[PDB]
Amino acid sequence: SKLEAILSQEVEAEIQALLQ
Amino acid sequence: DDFAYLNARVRVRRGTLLKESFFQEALDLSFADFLRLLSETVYGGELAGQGLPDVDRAVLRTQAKLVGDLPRLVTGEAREAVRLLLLRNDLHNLQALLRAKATGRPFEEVLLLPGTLREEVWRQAYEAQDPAGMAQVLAVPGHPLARALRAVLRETQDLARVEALLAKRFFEDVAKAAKGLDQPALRDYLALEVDAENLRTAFKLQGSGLAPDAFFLKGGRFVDRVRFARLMEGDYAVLDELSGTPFSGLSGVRDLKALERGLRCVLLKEAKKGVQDPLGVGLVLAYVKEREWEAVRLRLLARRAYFGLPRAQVEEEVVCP
Amino acid sequence: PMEKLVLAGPKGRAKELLQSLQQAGVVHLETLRPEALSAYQLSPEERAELRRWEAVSAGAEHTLSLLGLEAEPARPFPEGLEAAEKALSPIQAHAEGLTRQKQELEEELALAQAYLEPLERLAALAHGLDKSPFLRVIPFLLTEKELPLVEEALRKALEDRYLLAHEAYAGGVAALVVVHRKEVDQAKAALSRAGVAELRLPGALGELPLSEAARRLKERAEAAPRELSEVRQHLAKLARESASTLQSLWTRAQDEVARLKALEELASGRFGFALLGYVPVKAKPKVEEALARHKESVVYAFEPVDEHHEADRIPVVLDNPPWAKPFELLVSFLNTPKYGTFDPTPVVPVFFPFWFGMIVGDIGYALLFYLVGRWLSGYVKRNEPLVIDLFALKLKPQVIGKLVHILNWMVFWTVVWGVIYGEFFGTFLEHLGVFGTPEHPGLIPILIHRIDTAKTANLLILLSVAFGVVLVFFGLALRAYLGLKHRHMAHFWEGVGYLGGLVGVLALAASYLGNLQAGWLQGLMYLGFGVFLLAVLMSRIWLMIPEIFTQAGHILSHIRIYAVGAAGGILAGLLTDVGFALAERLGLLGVLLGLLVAGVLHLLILLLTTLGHMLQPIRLLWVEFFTKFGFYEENGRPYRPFKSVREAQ
Amino acid sequence: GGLDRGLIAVGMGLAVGLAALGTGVAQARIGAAGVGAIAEDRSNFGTALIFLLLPETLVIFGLLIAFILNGRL
Amino acid sequence: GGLDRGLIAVGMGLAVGLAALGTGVAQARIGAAGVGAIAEDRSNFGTALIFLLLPETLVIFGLLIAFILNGRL
Amino acid sequence: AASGGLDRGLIAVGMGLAVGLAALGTGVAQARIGAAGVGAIAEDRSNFGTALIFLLLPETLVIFGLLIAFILNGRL
Amino acid sequence: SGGLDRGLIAVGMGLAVGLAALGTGVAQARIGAAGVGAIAEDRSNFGTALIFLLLPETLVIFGLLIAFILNGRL
Amino acid sequence: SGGLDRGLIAVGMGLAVGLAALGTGVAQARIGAAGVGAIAEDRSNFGTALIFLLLPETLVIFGLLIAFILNGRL
Amino acid sequence: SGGLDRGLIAVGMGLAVGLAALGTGVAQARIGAAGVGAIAEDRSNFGTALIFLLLPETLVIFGLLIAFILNGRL
Amino acid sequence: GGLDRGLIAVGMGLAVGLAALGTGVAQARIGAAGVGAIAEDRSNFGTALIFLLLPETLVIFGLLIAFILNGRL
Amino acid sequence: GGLDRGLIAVGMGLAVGLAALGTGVAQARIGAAGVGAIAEDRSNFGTALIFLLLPETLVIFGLLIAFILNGRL
Amino acid sequence: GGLDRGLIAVGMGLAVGLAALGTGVAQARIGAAGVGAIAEDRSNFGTALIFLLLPETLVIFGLLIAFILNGRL
Amino acid sequence: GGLDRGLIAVGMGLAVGLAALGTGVAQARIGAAGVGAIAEDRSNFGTALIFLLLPETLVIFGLLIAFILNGRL
Amino acid sequence: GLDRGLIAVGMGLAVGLAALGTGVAQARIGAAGVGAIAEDRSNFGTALIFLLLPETLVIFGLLIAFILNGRL
Amino acid sequence: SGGLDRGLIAVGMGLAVGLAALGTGVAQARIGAAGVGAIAEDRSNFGTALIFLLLPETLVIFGLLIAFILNGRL
Amino acid sequence: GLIKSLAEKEKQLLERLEAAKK
Repeated sequence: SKLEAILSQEVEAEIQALLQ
Repeated sequence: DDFAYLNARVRVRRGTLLKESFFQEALDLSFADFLRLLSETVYGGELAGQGLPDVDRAVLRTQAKLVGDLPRLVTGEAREAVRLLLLRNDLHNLQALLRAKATGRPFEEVLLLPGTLREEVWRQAYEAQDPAGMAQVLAVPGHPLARALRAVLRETQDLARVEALLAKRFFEDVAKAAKGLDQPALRDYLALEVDAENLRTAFKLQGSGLAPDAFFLKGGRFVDRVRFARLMEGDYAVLDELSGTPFSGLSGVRDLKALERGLRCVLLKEAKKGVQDPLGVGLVLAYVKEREWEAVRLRLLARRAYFGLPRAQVEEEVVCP
Repeated sequence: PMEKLVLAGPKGRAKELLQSLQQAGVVHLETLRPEALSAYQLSPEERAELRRWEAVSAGAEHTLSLLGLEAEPARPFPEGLEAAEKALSPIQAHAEGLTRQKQELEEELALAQAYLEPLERLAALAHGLDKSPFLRVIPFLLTEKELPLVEEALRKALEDRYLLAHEAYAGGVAALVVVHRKEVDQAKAALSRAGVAELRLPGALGELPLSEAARRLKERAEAAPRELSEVRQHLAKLARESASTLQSLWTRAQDEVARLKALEELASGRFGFALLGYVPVKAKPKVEEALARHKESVVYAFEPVDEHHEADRIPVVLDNPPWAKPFELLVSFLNTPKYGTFDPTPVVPVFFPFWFGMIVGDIGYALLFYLVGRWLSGYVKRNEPLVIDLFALKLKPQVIGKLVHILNWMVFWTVVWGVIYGEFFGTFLEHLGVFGTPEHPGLIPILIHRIDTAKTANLLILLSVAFGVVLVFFGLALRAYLGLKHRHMAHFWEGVGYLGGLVGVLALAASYLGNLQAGWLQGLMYLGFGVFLLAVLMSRIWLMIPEIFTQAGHILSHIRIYAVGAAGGILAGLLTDVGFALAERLGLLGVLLGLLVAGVLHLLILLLTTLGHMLQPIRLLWVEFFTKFGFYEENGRPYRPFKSVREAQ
Repeated sequence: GGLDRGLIAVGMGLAVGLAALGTGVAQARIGAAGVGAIAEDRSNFGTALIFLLLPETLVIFGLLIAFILNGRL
Repeated sequence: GGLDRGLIAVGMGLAVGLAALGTGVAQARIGAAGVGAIAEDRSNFGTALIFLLLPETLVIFGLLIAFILNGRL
Repeated sequence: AASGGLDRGLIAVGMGLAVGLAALGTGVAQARIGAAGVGAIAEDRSNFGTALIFLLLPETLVIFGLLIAFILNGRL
Repeated sequence: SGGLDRGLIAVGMGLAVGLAALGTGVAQARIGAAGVGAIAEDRSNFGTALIFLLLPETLVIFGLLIAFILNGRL
Repeated sequence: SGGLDRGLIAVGMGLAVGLAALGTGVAQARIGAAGVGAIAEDRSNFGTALIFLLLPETLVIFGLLIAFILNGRL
Repeated sequence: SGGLDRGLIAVGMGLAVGLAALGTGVAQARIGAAGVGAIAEDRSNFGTALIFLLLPETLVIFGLLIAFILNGRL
Repeated sequence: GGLDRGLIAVGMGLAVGLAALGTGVAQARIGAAGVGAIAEDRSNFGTALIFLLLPETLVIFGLLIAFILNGRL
Repeated sequence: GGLDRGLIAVGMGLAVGLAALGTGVAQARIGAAGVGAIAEDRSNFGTALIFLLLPETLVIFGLLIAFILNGRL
Repeated sequence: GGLDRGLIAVGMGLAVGLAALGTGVAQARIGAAGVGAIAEDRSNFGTALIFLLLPETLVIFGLLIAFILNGRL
Repeated sequence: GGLDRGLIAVGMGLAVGLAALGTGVAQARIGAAGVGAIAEDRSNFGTALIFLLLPETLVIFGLLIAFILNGRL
Repeated sequence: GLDRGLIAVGMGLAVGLAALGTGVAQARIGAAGVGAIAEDRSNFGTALIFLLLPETLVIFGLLIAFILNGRL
Repeated sequence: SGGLDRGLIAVGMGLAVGLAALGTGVAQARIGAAGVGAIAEDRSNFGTALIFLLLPETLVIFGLLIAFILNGRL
Repeated sequence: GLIKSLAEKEKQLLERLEAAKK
């Protein structure tokens, strides 16, 4: 849902941290 | 309910009111003996210092203990009238608070009035950062004015207009509830009140950001669209043009502060007119109005004593003719 | 009554002796100085000392207030003025800091209570811990207009990068935006475009983690009253441990300030002095000896009594023999009568307890009223104050003594009227072989049977109305006597007109029900109404015509003296009847049960209606009687005389 | 006959009762405003009692008519 | 007499009692405003007693009627 | 079993009902009237005239009630 | 006998005029309250206050009318 | 015999007209009170004040109608 | 037999119509009070105030209905 | 013997009139609050008319009993 | 006889009528409050209906008694 | 006869009942303002009882009449 | 001889009824202010409860009259 | 017998007056409750309770009504 | 008239309990208003409000006492 | 409050896995 979409848009930052 | 009960408590608290001799007595006095004088009265009970900050903290604490209870003391139908009667000057307190946060004057200076919110809540409101924060902190104790301030903030975001628009919407809601109640003296008082608010907001604009009818509000009795639109310009002699109604008593044009003084005086007088109806609302009306005038006089006299300001300028203020 | 207070307007010479004269008088006796021909107050040092003394006095009052205790005169404080101020300011400032702490903590607990529940709900919905770089800002919007406004604002801000936490609460909703790493900057702008910012906290925790800060606020609220209660009892100990010096200083300061404010009027006149004074004759020798012995001032000057010149400036203090003094309570609070005009302190004892007797019965309640009298007399024997939560009753022994004498009068007249009524119908129905009983065919008490409403009715109510006639006539005649003394033609003619019209309508009733003797009555009624009309004419106030009806109402109003009595008496009678009835329905166990329940119902009806009983005859004296001869019209200057308070040592 | 006396009784009871109700409706407002004024100023006690028992005359005269009928049997 | 006297009693009772009730309902508000006046301005006691006493004429007239009925008894 | 028994007695009850109910009316009226007046006059005796006029005017109700009563007594 | 008739019509007239006077009374009460109020400040309109106080008089007028009709039949 | 035929009808007449008078009394009462209030607040409302004051007389009129009908019953 | 009959019938008639009038009176009282208030606020409430005020008239209409309904029994 | 029809009609009148003022007081307070709401905002008209016409069922029940009684005749 | 036949109607009509008066004053206050809340916000129309329909039980019991009597007639 | 003893009961009952109702009405507002002043200031409990126990005399007059009538039995 | 029992019954019924009505009229305002006071204070319990229980004197008198009426039945 | 009519008047007075009592009670009680609800929903829980307490009145009315009706 | 005797006894008992319940209702009106207000201020004072709500029930208890005293006769 | 419940449940595991993995 919209909550999961916002959670993915936020976890994009965690993915970027893990890629860093 | 049972106005007779609220009226009994009001008539008890009216006995500890400060007689008229006290004002002229403390008019010419030193701050130590002034503090003494305040120690003898009822306000002594919460006076815990010798400096002006503690004096005014005591004054506000006692006005709150002694007036800000009247809602909570009654329920049902009379609670509505008394909640109106306090919410008016609660609006006015928030209005002055907004104007203060505009000019950055410290919260300790902004004059507060006896309202249903305690002292510390307004302390927070000014200690809050931006007007939206004020709305939120006012919504914390569930204030029927918080949501109004919020809904008006989302439109203007300018303190010159938002205060008067807030007044308009609040008077709409609360004059609605009042007309629902249908009490004679209360309705006449609401009339005088909305009229006074109009005559002040007229003086507060003076040509800038003009809106000769977007800032008006219905429900009045003695001022009207035409005289309001006049005072929407820079004219000043529009007052004695209104010669019949009590607002002819102002009979002058000095300054926004002196205009507000005259309006406070005439409204206090017309409330004093409402004593001769014990089993009703006129009594508690007159008592709350006299109590807020008492607080304002204590302010304008502790100010003068502490700063040693000359006796003349405040003597001009004490009489309320 | 007035005991004819008389002007003692002396005239000392030495201005430097005035402080001496007043330091004498205040410890000596009572004079109640007026403000006659006043002049200045010797400004340089006298104004200063007055200021400091009133300051320390009201300071004592203020710190007594904050300490909880009330003002009380205990003992002077002779240690000095500088020492007085330097022994007050420490204790007053200590207690002032104390109450500062207490009220600050009250405010703190208030704020914590106000902030708790919304913050608690937020924390409950603060599943996402507020440590993370992507943030959780806290709004507090309402319910109805909440959703669309903030939703559109956040959509204009970003595209569903935000997350909302909606939960119902006492407020509208506990709205909560979940914000990304750097989105908070623009999200504040977006919500301000919607009209909301983040809900800032009291400030000492507006920056901590909200979850932790929630527990912090909870803990403060859970500990604040404990801290508040401990600082309260701390203040209480501070109060108790020094209150002696407080009241002592207060006494000394009140003496000094009364002395100085008196001097302010005293340093007057066109010569080196001027003074007037009011002392009762029954104290004049005492004030004279007190002036002569210590002072023997340059000279004094005594004046006459000037029965009426202004009639206001003269004070009054009701005196009376202890044959009737305790009753002074029962007339004091209504008014203080002006000098000259009559004083009704002596009339109350003649009637009030007698009427009360006429209301209740001896075996009925005189026994238990004397038990209460014994209780209160022991209470005054130990000389203790009365402390009862029913109100701020501080019944000092000088009040309990008066009360026990009053109750003694009341109970004696009740003893009298009891056997005249033969009360406790029960005890009479049970056994009184001395006089005709209900169990007897011929039921007759000693004189009259109030339990028999058929035979004794008209007699008893005629007796009550006779009390009315005699008392009201005394009232009107006294009004006329005072109109003669005070030389007010209106007063006199109005009084005699009410008297005449009232006796006229009385004889009218007599004829209308009792008899017919023309010259005895018809002529009497005619001439009564004629003198009434003569009065309304040569008085021209003409409010008689409205009030004359009220005056007949008043004279009749004494029917209640019998009415309340009949009600209560035969109530007790029928209750005793029910008691013996239940005793007869069953055996001796039934007898015990019935006596118990009858006693219980009697105690209930007693503690209920006894106040109305005590209150009727006294209100007959209060409004039926006093209103006529004039007792609420003027009010003489009450006796507030110059004196060291010292509880009148 | 008995009907006579019975109607006498009901009429006189009605008289005293209605007059009592009149004094009641009066004293309600009266004593309310009274105790009010008293609580602020213990001196206001006098006129408070004057006015609380000025309309006692109504039930007094109702009771007078009651007594007239009573004596009339 | 007969039933006539009987009922006549109820006539008198209605007259006097409802008159007293009229006075009482008029004594309530008038006297309360009077207590309100006297509680703040001593000098209005006189001009308040007149207002508090005037509506007593209602029970005066009801009493006139209650008596005239007694005449026809 | 008197002839004019029910006759005279109901004339009585009618007289009493008339006067008493008219009294109730006058009382209810003068209640509000004086409740406004007594307050009014405490501002200026130049308001006492009209205040007393308004107080006395509704007494015409009891005037009419007593007139009806007199008519009924005449029929008796 | 005719006593029942001649008396019941009497109590009818009484009740009629009485309840009519009661109606007029309550109406005059409410009306004259604001009447006195609006005269109090300047007595600018005695006319409208008096007129509104007088309008409800029709009630007791009609009560008297019914009573007159009945007594005429008496 | 014609005992109370003519009489109870009269009691009905009186009761009807009187209770109708009460209805109009209460209605006209509150109405006129607020109406005098408005008139004091502004003179321009004499019309509407009169309209609302005079609408509720239908009640006493219908009471009079029932009364006259019962009179017709004689 | 018929006298008391008709008499009572009239009593029922009067009581019905009268307390119907009373209901309409109370209703119209409060309603028209709030009405004339709103009218003093502006004209635009004239229609709603009137349609509110004239609405409870159904009460006295039902009263006159039941009156006429029992009228045939005379 | 017209006692039957008589008392039946008077019971009918009593029921219908009592129910009349029953719905009357309800519509009174309700219409006060309603017309207030309408003067506030025009868009509550039907929401008000519902509550104004909801108590009608009371006088409906009154007339129901009236019809049930007259039918007995 | 016929008198008791009609008095049954008197009683049942009085029962329904006073029940109607009761529920009428109840609905008066309830509908006042409910219209207030509704005009404030629409979110309480349902609870307004529930509270306003609750006092109908009074007139329902009234009609119940009325029918209990109608069985006797 | 019989109706003598019959209607004497309605007489006394109406008397005591109406007088008690009068005292209740007079006592309601008085005691209300009484407990008001009390809770606001404990000091004047005495005034509250004084003004509370004065209007209880009307029911006393009522009992006087009721008992005088009971004397006739 | 028999009807008298019924009139005595209606007498005592009316007596207790009206007396309890008056007592309730008092209780209404008294306890309303009582709850208003006890709302924020807990010490006012002992005084508001006295003021509530005191007006029961009226219904006690009603019970008195009713029982003494029964005494003959 | 003939009493049945007066028995009906009795029960009618009983149920109807008790009904008027509950009417006034629920009137004030709900007029306060409904207003209270506009601030929270626990007001619903308590206000229903306090609306049903006056039901005791009409319940006692019907009680006495059936009691006497057994005799009818 | 033993029939009419029992009938008046029923009128008595019913009127008694009815008026007693009326009084308890009138009292319980203000009591409930105040209690609901108090609860709306705090969920703790219910323990006292309810104590007052059920305090004037003694009036109906007395009404029922007298109703039963009259019952036992029927 | 279904939106709030779902959002809290999601963000919980989201932040958990974030702080765990990186």
